Amino acid sequence: IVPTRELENVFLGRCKDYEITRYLDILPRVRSDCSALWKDFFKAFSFKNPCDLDLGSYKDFFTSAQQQLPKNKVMFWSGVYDEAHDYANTGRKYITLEDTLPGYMLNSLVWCGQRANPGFNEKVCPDFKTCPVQARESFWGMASSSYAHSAEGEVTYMVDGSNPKVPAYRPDSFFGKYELPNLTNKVTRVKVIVLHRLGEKIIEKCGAGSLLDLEKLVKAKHFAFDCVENPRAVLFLLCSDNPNARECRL
Amino acid sequence: IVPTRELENVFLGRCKDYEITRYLDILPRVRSDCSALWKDFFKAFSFKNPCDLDLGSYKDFFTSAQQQLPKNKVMFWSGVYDEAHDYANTGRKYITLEDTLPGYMLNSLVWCGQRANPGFNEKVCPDFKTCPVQARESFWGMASSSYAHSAEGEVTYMVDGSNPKVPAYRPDSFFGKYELPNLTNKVTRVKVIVLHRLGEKIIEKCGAGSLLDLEKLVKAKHFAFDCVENPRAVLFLLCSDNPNAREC
Repeated sequence: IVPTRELENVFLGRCKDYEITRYLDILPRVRSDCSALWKDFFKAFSFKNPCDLDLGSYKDFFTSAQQQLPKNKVMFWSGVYDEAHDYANTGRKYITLEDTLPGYMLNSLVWCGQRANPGFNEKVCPDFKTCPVQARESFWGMASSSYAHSAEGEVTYMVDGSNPKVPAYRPDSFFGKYELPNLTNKVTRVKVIVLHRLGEKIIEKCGAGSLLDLEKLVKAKHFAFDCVENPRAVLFLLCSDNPNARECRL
Repeated sequence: IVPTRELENVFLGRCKDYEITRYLDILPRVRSDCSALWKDFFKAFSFKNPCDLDLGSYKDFFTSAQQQLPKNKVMFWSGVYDEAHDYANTGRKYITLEDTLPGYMLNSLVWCGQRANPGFNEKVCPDFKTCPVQARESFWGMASSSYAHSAEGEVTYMVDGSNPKVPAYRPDSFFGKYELPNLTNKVTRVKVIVLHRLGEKIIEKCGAGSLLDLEKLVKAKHFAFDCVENPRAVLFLLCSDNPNAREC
């Protein structure tokens, strides 16, 4: 995979832009300056092998880049990137990880280290599977954990429930591994929104399959649990894209 | 106004991230370097009094910032910012000016030149102390015209039609003064979408008033014309934020 060109710059520019202009109302600014944020990020993967990472490689970056999150606005999504980010609305309805400083700066970027100077590879990064999961999940799983760990109030998990190959709730999913295990008792309630993609076949129901295994685990973890499938606001959102869908007549 | 802090870095940074990571499948990359774009931009205003600008001050910047726009996707809006952009969907359904290189970069940024070094004022800019309107409209007036001018195929103009105090179509606005006028012969149909806010009064309507003048005007221009009020899709996007609504 050819990595992001001018990572230093893209990173520093997404950081300045965010700093001076992004979720001014919504999120808090971080206290570290962009360059400090760069040393910590860079010191995490540089001069090592590309697959030479584990969950704790970016600890220092996340400690520096972590913002206190707005009460009851936190949202986790799974299998519904657009629907979930379209619904959260830029921090308006909710905040997703990609609205937080770290999610914003590194979202979609490809980077990897190497031992030789410059300290990182700007020509080629190894593919997926090549690396072990924790080297593969070193950055984003750590971002979720840090993010899940900062949630307070009701927490929302929007999920795909019209997929016959991937159940709404899975243990070995970022949610089952990084986000739910990291929810602190500042968290009061896990609200799940099941997404039934218009047109298609309904696979997951609340109070039924893995949404039932999740229901019990959540309460076992002492949080309250609410589940809804295609609530109206998400349905209209979904209809906007497919007006002429039967679910959308009126 | 208090002007943007660290303009050069916000500009250069919004530029680099756009060039390298934004709209990769929606809009082409401009050939000019971001340092060249800054030079052309800075040149337009630095070391002049903030009111010393006219619609040709940024010619160069816009000439360099200009992207070929996808056919039939160009949308112009008025009074319905959030709705139009939500509707457009960051360039997927329609592309707005805020999605192009120049609107993406200077969007929401405030800045002003001054004669004294270093040429621009980071401490304060005029608001109530108003300059002629062409100074006042130097950047965005030119951004709107260069953009209207690169449009091809269908062009959509989303307007608000539930505001007594201000009408849908007025030649006194950007679409009248900058947009519609520069629409080229590559354009073909001007599709109007009137946005009647949920739970408010239909002030404006298609076929009547402003919408009707604007109609003759397009027809004069020799463009096909079209007008819709709260199309389904728009109405659903409205409902999303007001599921509970007579209309929903």
